[PDB]
Amino acid sequence: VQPTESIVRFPNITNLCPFGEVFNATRFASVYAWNRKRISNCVADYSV
Amino acid sequence: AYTNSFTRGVYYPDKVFRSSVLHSTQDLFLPFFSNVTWFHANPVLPFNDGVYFASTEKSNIIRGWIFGTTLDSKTQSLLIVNNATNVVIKVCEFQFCNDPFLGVMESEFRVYSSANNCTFEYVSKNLREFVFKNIDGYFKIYSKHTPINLVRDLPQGFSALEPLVDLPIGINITRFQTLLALHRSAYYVGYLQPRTFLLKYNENGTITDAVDCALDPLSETKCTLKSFTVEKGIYQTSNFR
Amino acid sequence: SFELLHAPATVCGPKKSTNLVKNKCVNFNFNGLTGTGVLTESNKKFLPFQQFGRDIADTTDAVRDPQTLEILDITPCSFGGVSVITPGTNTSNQVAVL
Amino acid sequence: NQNAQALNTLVKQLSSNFGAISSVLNDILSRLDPPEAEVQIDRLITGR
Ligand SMILES: *[C@@H]1O[C@H](CO)[C@@H](O)[C@H](O)[C@H]1NC(C)=O
Ligand SMILES: *[C@@H]1O[C@H](CO)[C@@H](O)[C@H](O)[C@H]1NC(C)=O
Ligand SMILES: *[C@@H]1O[C@H](CO)[C@@H](O)[C@H](O)[C@H]1NC(C)=O
Repeated sequence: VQPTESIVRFPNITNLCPFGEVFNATRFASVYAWNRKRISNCVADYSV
Repeated sequence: AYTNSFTRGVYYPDKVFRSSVLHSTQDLFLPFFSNVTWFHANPVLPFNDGVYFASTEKSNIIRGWIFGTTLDSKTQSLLIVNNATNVVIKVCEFQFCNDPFLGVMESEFRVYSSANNCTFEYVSKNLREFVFKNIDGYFKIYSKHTPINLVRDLPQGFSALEPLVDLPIGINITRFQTLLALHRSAYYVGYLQPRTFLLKYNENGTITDAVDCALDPLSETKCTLKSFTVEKGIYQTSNFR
Repeated sequence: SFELLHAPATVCGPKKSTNLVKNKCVNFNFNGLTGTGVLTESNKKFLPFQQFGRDIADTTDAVRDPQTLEILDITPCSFGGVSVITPGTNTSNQVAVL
Repeated sequence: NQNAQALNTLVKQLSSNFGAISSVLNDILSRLDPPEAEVQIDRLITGR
């Protein structure tokens, strides 16, 4: 018999690497003094 | 002081479930019948390839640990502690201050005095034992609880060390420290080496017995036959060089 | 600015899962564990946590789905040879197959 | 006993890489370009 179809299954989505305070933030910085906020262990949703 | 670690310090090499096969592995284990360097209730101890930490108390006086590679200044350093409740883990490169012994009523605040570019955070008659390993930037912890009645000796018996957590922090730990809760007005330590064992399983749960097949000739013979029972006869085990 | 260090990767993208299927020959992939076989619910319980059970001859035969924590069973997809039963070409041409 | 032991050490040999990258084919298949993965696949085929 042959495989009907291929399936992949992975655990739930954890903390979503908050980008709302980086893109949808209120006040940005000036060029000569720029922020360097670094992300860490989480899932990055580059599709959005 | 010194004592003998009879048959303690056995964890699960991996997460696989095995029904009843008597499986033989090869990993870093605490050798059977070795000295532990047990203390009283505490200098720095070298973290070579992993340690076995055990504690016997009746009151919640033993507290978390501090790890590192230089233990002086400006380097990556693990720091696991515990208050009255909600165990907090704080694992970052920073200027850790000293050895903050806890001072007891509930009024206990002497921990640290420095903060810098932290990289990780976490907020959440008995025998508690732990195993710490530093493999490929992963820090694995195994833990188990065991009720006891005598507290001046290390009890006899077997218990597997179910995995607790894992952390991806890349670090090369070399020494560590321990924390107590002395008032204001007994922990075991052992090292572990690459060995070979014959963990049992029982299809209804977990490991029930093991044999270190490098200790004595019967261990080697059992390890060869892959069974805990040996029948009368002569068995060729290994070579002598 | 993505960066690559000797430390293990921590920030990595999401993986799209799918609704599992039972009682069919499929290609499974559970957190890297792949292969094929018929998926069936188990009559056995692992532990408060275990990922995948093996057996003698170190074959993977029991896994748990990391959404409902339910242990499943892996059975190889049906295979076997076919045999031809014939009474002789001169006698007749009827054929039974096994 | 001998027949079962031989048939068991036969199927246990499937988890040996014979000096290749891995024992499983589906990982060396989807982790290398075909032209060099041919060498690994051949080196595993010979051992099996
Ligand atoms: C522990 O070391 C001492 C010497 O330092 C030795 O006499 C003793 O036999 C050792 N313990 C074991 C269990 O070998
Ligand atoms: C073994 O399994 C049975 C049910 O299959 C269960 O009743 C029993 O408690 C188990 N033994 C343990 C958990 O020691
Ligand atoms: C087989 O076929 C030949 C010619 O077709 C015939 O002479 C012979 O009797 C046959 N034998 C049997 C057993 O059918």
